[PDB]
Amino acid sequence: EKNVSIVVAASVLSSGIGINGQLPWSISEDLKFFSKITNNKCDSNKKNALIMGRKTWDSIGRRPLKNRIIVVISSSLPQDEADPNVVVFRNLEDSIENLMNDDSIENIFVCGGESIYRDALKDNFVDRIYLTRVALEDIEFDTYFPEIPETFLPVYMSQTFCTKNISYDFMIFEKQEKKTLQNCDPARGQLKSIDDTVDLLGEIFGIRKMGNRHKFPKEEIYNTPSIRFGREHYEFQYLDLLSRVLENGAYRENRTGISTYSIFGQMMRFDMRESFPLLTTKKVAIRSIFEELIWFIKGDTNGNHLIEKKVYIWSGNGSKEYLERIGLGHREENDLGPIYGFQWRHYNGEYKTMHDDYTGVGVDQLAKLIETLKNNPKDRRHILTAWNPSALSQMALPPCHVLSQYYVTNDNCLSCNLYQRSCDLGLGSPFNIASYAILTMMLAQVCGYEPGELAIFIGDAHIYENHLTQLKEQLSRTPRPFPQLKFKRKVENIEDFKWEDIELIGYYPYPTIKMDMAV
Amino acid sequence: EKNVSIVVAASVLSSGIGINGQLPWSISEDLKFFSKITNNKCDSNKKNALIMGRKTWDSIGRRPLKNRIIVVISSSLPQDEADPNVVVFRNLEDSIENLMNDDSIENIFVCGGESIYRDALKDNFVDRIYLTRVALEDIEFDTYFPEIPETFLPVYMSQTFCTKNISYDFMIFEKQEKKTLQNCDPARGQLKSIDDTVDLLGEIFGIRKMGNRHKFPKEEIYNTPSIRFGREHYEFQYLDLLSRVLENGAYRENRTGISTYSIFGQMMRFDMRESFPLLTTKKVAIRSIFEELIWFIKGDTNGNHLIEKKVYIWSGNGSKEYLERIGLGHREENDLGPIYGFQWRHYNGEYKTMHDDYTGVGVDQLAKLIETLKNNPKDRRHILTAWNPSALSQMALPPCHVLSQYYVTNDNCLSCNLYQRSCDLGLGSPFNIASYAILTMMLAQVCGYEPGELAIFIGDAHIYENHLTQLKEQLSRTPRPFPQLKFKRKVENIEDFKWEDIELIGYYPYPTIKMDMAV
Ligand SMILES: NC(=O)C1=CN([C@@H]2O[C@H](COP(=O)(O)OP(=O)(O)OC[C@H]3O[C@@H](n4cnc5c(N)ncnc54)[C@H](OP(=O)(O)O)[C@@H]3O)[C@@H](O)[C@H]2O)C=CC1
Ligand SMILES: NC(=O)C1=CN([C@@H]2O[C@H](COP(=O)(O)OP(=O)(O)OC[C@H]3O[C@@H](n4cnc5c(N)ncnc54)[C@H](OP(=O)(O)O)[C@@H]3O)[C@@H](O)[C@H]2O)C=CC1
Ligand SMILES: C#CCN(Cc1ccc2[nH]c(N)nc(=O)c2c1)c1ccc(C(=O)N[C@H](CCC(=O)O)C(=O)O)cc1
Ligand SMILES: C#CCN(Cc1ccc2[nH]c(N)nc(=O)c2c1)c1ccc(C(=O)N[C@H](CCC(=O)O)C(=O)O)cc1
Ligand SMILES: Nc1nc(=O)c2nc(CNc3ccc(C(=O)N[C@@H](CCC(=O)O)C(=O)O)cc3)cnc2[nH]1
Ligand SMILES: Nc1nc(=O)c2nc(CNc3ccc(C(=O)N[C@@H](CCC(=O)O)C(=O)O)cc3)cnc2[nH]1
Ligand SMILES: O=c1ccn([C@H]2C[C@H](O)[C@@H](COP(=O)(O)O)O2)c(=O)[nH]1
Ligand SMILES: O=c1ccn([C@H]2C[C@H](O)[C@@H](COP(=O)(O)O)O2)c(=O)[nH]1
Repeated sequence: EKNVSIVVAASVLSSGIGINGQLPWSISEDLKFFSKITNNKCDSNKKNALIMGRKTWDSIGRRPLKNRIIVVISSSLPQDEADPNVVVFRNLEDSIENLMNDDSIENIFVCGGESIYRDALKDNFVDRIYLTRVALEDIEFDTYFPEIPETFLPVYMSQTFCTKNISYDFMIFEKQEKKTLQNCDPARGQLKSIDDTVDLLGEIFGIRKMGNRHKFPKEEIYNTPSIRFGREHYEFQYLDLLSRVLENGAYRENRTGISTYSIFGQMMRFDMRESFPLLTTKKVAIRSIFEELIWFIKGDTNGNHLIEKKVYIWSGNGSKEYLERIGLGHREENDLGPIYGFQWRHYNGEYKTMHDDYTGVGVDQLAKLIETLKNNPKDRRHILTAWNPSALSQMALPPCHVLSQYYVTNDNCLSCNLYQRSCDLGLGSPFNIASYAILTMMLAQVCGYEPGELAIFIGDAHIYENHLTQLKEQLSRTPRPFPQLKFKRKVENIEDFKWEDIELIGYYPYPTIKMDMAV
Repeated sequence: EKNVSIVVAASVLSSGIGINGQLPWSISEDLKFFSKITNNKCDSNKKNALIMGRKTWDSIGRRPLKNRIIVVISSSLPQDEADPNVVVFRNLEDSIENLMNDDSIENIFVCGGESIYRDALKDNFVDRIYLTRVALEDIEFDTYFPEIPETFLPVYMSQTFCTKNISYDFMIFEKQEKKTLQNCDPARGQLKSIDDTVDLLGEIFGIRKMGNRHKFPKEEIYNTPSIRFGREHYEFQYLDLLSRVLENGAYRENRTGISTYSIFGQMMRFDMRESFPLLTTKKVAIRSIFEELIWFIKGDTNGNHLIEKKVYIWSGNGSKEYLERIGLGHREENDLGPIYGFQWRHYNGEYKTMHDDYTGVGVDQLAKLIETLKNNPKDRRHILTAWNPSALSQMALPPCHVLSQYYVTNDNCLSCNLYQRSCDLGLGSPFNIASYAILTMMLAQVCGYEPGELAIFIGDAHIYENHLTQLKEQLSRTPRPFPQLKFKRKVENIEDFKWEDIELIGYYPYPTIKMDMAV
């Protein structure tokens, strides 16, 4: 045999790869990738062959690629016996015989030309596809990468990387077809002895064997199942937690009338250095998120201000009937109480109403946090809490994102840890992830650092039963690279941030998915 | 070919397997295991053969095992043509030819007899060893399982299970010898395309690719490296976190004079249904742990009481010079301040000295916790906190185990979640794990539930540089099954627990490892 892989970089939405004989963007890392991958070979005494259309050959500047051999497909171009590292062929099929000999040629790469790509696929000449997904879709394109035939399936999807604020992925598709079902769990299949034993041990003991209490998700509820050992994109941190409760979540009632399926004690990780964790498998209402955040930062608890800026997430838990219902009927229409923010800027403060001027009262954690963060970074007490046993009863809703800790890496990056007691994976989480990601970025700009990593530890991770068809729909969408989020100016004080100060570069999510909140 | 596996159950320390022709214990699950494993076959038309010494044959009661074929090795016993499911052989070697034919015989199992075991190993007839480790070592034994030859290596170690309070494991050794180094990471080796790509991608980007910031532990610092895909025992949750910081921990200074190597945002899981998470790779001072816990429960803050019961963990952070040093020189010799416990039983209480009678002051979280736990189990607010922004300055030490949440499973089990801001993996963690495990058990007995699961989320997980050789020593020890911890009586009130009320059944740890605390 002999392998044939495609290497291409196309826009995330329309698979745009070229414009007037040029790449529609310039990302050196991707060129470096192309170089690394197409040079990568086992036999020092062999070379790899890169097949390309004549037009691409013109794009390269008709000059050979080091250590490799360029194979140009063209009807006109002369079979120049001159350069040995370059050879011409009249049709794609003929060139492919690199297999049929030139044992000097270890591997084959179809390097480009919408035409050459399309033909390679049509004649089923390719085994693999190395696809760099570039996140910029509103620019001119005149060349495209054909749709990947169904005989191909994704086996790996890298995390998102940034270059000049352009987001991008790296994922490889393999043309697998053989073999039946297969187990989605990547731990199995390593050696039958283990698999068999654990299975047997699982029959003897039942729910007694903890493993049986944490069953790996079934294919039908596992996002992009084919990527079994390469679920690198951090959106799988969420998608999997989703299918993980969908698999083990215990059906249970709660204070609202809508029951949920839940599991206890979970975690998700998110990089923030190369991208912003704004879920792509569903359009997320980032503005509302933001406006809720500064609201907290300000120490505001007047739910009208959010409504005024057309942000209604706190309407439900803020209505007259809800307050009445929870023994706060004395409270004004939207005075949510000593909730987040009040506890952030006025911890332990004696709350009256959302109208009083609490300036000076309580403990300003946010202030101290920022101060400690920049004056004693290696400090191990960079903590922010909203769980006040004394204030709970006055809150419209007990703090869900209970406590967060901050860490300053040796290389001056700011990471964040958040412990959430209760998490609505359907509505909450998406917001929650973005929110604390932003807060970290703000804290970072203000303290002179850059975003590091975001880790969230969940207590009661649940899915409201009325979100089942919706989240199933969402789990059917393959993740796209995360976008980038940047501040347009350096604020002096953390509370000066405004919506206009934010830039969401390259966000191309799937259509929004409607889901109803449980009051 | 044809496989030959040993199936045996021996005591954890001396490999005791028999006493006066009887098993020195009775665990039905293990017999059920033996049955499952020795019956487990691919070809419906074949049977498995179980080889055993005559004495064991007498132990079985000289009656065949269903669906299988018993092969008795004996010099005297008649070659009875009678029972077809039982056949006799004069020597071990001869019997092994089950391979050499009887294609009706799919697999071979060496089922016992210290003598038969010893010979099977000595003549290198066995491929695998299924070893059930039983945790009871102070009983008479007259038969033993020989030491496993070095050609054998452990590839799997189950979680710990209980039966009549006896703890036990299930681990399988495979006689692997071939192949060089091999990567410890179980994610690699699944398919070169992925591995290669990630490696290359890792060269292009550096610390930029998050993965490179979370490098998998190197073999030399990985506990029992051979178990690559079977690290089921939950003590690996700790051992690995250990080697994980040892691999990526950033060297950094802190308030004490001893620097540490740390990583941010980690987690560990522990089952509590079938065993008690008391590390075995090092003898752990469980009594001190306990005495510190009720101390907290009581709401006590007088560090003398611990010293009085010969518990000195809080001496350091309690001395006159330490208090002076942290601006609490006005405080009495061991009045630690509104620390854990005071915040547990008197949250937000106005602290004076360890002598005042705080009865009635503050918020009794522990009390409410217990009440909420039993009156509204599915409740999602079962929280306990020690992080009081207002009290911090009066504490000898800021709360390390910051906040914990509790969950009551549908099957009435009580699980626990703990967020720890700072964790000394060398000294703290071991204590920390046991401590919160016990607290959960107590809360459970008192609320009418049984222990579920314990999950710990770490913020600054670090290793003090002066614990390096010690933890290296510890990482060289292969885990033994966790013990069992039971209460000898049902207390009426949670604070009535006494050391005498506890039973640590089957704890056989490795020798204690001395490590010094950083003040
Ligand atoms: N984003 C990415 O990863 C990549 C992007 N690109 C972009 O794509 C564009 C170039 O591709 P595209 O316009 O399709 O041109 P291609 O590079 O495929 O080249 C087309 C030429 O190849 C020869 N050819 C193609 N098919 C045949 C055939 N069946 N028989 C004989 N000769 C054949 C012809 O040359 P002749 O006329 O001389 O006979 C044809 O004009 C550029 O904009 C380039 O930047 C290119 C590679 C990768
Ligand atoms: N914990 C566990 O997993 C297990 C525990 N056990 C325990 O071990 C004890 C039994 O084992 P142990 O005392 O060694 O006895 P074994 O079961 O090995 O049986 C010994 C007998 O096997 C025959 N035999 C052994 N070697 C040879 C040989 N080289 N050539 C010919 N015949 C041979 C002899 O019988 P003959 O005299 O008739 O010639 C010998 O007396 C019991 O207490 C039993 O409960 C047993 C299996 C498993
Ligand atoms: C987390 C958090 C903060 N919060 C506050 C908040 C208050 C009470 C709660 N109650 C329950 N049961 N679950 C929650 O997630 C929840 C969240 C949120 C509340 C609603 C939505 C929501 O419906 N979001 C959009 C719809 C509105 C929009 O488009 O802006 C969505 O459907 O995704 C998001 C966040
Ligand atoms: C966690 C926690 C509570 N604590 C309180 C406490 C207070 C200050 C701290 N300071 C630092 N830097 N690290 C700590 O782990 C730490 C822990 C502990 C303190 C010491 C030991 C300790 O030395 N344990 C034994 C020795 C004593 C014994 O045998 O009883 C050991 O060496 O394992 C354990 C727990
Ligand atoms: N993922 C991907 N990215 C690409 O840029 C790419 N480019 C083409 C075609 N042509 C281009 C043109 C020039 C170079 C080039 O100069 N490559 C050199 C230098 C790379 C570097 O180190 O920057 C090489 O060594 O391959 C690469 C691709 C086809 N498939 C691709 N596929
Ligand atoms: N791990 C292990 N446990 C054992 O008990 C064991 N026992 C022997 C030898 N003999 C004994 C004697 C009787 C039975 C027995 O009756 N087995 C039946 C019933 C098992 C059940 O369902 O309880 C079988 O089906 O194998 C098992 C082992 C050898 N290796 C072992 N190895
Ligand atoms: O940042 C947030 C704000 C609150 N909620 C949701 C989680 C729960 O669905 C609900 C609180 O439920 P109870 O704890 O009151 O039962 O609020 C979130 O998920 N994240
Ligand atoms: O239950 C406990 C008691 C405290 N410590 C340790 C962790 C840190 O090593 C030290 C506090 O360090 P700083 O946060 O003060 O830097 O106390 C624990 O690990 N666990």
